[PDB]
Amino acid sequence: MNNNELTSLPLAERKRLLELAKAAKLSRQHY
Repeated sequence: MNNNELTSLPLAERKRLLELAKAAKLSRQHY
């Protein structure tokens, strides 16, 4: 049996980049 195949992919991070953008109320390109 296999598991968390989606975590082995980069799409999970592409999703998070947007998530962090909504969270980051200042959306400053800089950190």
